[PDB]
Amino acid sequence: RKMAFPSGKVEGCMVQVTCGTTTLNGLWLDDVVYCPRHVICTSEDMLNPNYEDLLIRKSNHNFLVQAGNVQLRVIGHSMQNCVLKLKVDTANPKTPKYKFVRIQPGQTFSVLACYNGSPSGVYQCAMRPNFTIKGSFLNGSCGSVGFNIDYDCVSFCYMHHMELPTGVHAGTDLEGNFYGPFVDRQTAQAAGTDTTITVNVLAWLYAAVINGDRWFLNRFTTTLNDFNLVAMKYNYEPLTQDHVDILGPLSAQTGIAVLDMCASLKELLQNGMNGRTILGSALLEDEFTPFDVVRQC
Amino acid sequence: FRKMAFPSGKVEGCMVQVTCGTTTLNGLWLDDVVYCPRHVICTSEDMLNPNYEDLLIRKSNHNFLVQAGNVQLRVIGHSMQNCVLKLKVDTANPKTPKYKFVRIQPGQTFSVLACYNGSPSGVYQCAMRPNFTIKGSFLNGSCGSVGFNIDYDCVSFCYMHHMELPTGVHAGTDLEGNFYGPFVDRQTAQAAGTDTTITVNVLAWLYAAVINGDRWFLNRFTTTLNDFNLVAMKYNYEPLTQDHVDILGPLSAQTGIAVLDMCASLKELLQNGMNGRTILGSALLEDEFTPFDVVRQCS
Ligand SMILES: *[C@@H](O)[C@H](C[C@@H]1CCNC1=O)NC(=O)[C@H](CC(C)C)NC(=O)OCc1cccc(F)c1
Repeated sequence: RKMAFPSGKVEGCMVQVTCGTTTLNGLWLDDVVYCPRHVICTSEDMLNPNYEDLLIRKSNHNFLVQAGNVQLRVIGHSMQNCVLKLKVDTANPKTPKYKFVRIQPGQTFSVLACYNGSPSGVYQCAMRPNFTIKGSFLNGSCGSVGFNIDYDCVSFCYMHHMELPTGVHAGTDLEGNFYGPFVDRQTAQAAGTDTTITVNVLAWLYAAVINGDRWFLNRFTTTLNDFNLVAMKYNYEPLTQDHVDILGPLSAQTGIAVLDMCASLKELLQNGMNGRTILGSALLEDEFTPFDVVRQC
Repeated sequence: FRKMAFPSGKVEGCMVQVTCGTTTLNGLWLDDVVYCPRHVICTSEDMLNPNYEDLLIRKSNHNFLVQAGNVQLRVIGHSMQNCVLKLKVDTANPKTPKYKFVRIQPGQTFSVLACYNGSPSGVYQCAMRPNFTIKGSFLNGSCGSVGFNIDYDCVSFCYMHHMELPTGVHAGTDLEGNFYGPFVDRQTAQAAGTDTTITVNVLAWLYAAVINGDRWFLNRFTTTLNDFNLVAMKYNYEPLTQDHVDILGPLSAQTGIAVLDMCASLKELLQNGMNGRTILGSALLEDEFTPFDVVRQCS
């Protein structure tokens, strides 16, 4: 049921980028290759890298870019925040229509995990409210990107840079700005306390109804403020009226008003699932947006 | 751990649409052959119980509309192999990957590229249940979508989608047209046997927890494969095969925990329960990660 966008259009952009003894992935659009800047670091550098300093000392030819069997000639380089932009001589014919976007926490995106420029897997993630993502990224995955696809247009929203000690991951948009308070230095970093994406739990509960599962529903009802009071108590995000509007289609399709579902969710939070499960999970799932659930139903 | 699909681009480049009359479903275009479910040739008056051989004799090459996008692919031949249609076309797919057709076993996982009218919608990871059904996400027009695994540069095609059952699960064939399980391609009521838990995958998951340092559940004892299997069946778990034991090898080697020792640890979990304890942050035993999947995400 957890569904990623088809990754073919992105696969045709993935290349390998090497500098010294560091190898990671880059994204090749038109005649520019994007990758994490920490590729220019050495072991010593990575603790407190002075990137502008390290970069000026670098030559176009210190960057080996490989697209499969082929090598691409770097003819220029520049830095945009934490992303290194490498101009090359040849354009990627497989470049798709695209745009660069910075997603809000709570929004989901597909990740194409790559190693040495070769696609390995694809999966769905959500930008957590503390701006980490719960990914499956190992050594060599840096430069893997996250994206959405609308019609024929790929929106790139994420580029992977690091793993925190807790096992979650962090990265930047394609402008090179981190999501969250993180920095691209080799230090143990901790995120803010994470919260649960309420509107997504709600979309998912509706999804469970649509699929014939409704043991958690109740006749009770709640106000929006009183629901948010309980939500905040259990480290759930508050629900905005835009969030309620967005749940509309799902309300309609099932005949369960948003606040009815909020009431059901409130009982779940205060009681628990008591052995029962929902769509197979024993925990409330918060990485399905309303749009995700709709598109798949 | 999360459900992780193979990148779909190599399969995207093979998806086309096949139409008979107003009936449109998806096909798989490899070299100069298009593969699709034979029930594309059915009307509605015909789906209750079709006579496929008699429905086909009446068909000609020029009744088949195959399209890659809006571009027509002319059909120059047609045959029926079990429940799949093979349409020979006048153009060899330039995007044809290295590929093979494999028939998988219950328990094995694969990625599905859910397509509508030949356009990819989404990709996700499915497990073939022991009752030969998959817990998919398919709507109308999704038939002919395929399931695959990728090994090196080679796509192994293992599943083509044909139908949904009363209980909401899905059934289909291999790429040679042979159904998985007892089902037939007819618009009739069909129930799958009782589902059981995929033991080999539960074991892979325990290995996965040990690899990550979560090992409270290992005990000092072992068991025979037969004794484990007889106790497993009493808890609605699948018995283990010799192949299951063999595909657990690498994880056994990685951890130094013999397969039958891990079976004894599971046996004790089944008999005594968790006792309020969690494994990989969960009180449920997960059964949709194969030993190959555990490696993909750990190593
Ligand atoms: C890509 O280059 C790589 C992928 C990471 C590492 C393994 N899983 C992943 O997601 N990134 C890094 O290695 C990154 C480089 C720096 C210069 C940003 N550092 C990192 O992932 O480790 C962070 C860390 C954890 C604990 C303690 C510590 F000091 C640092």
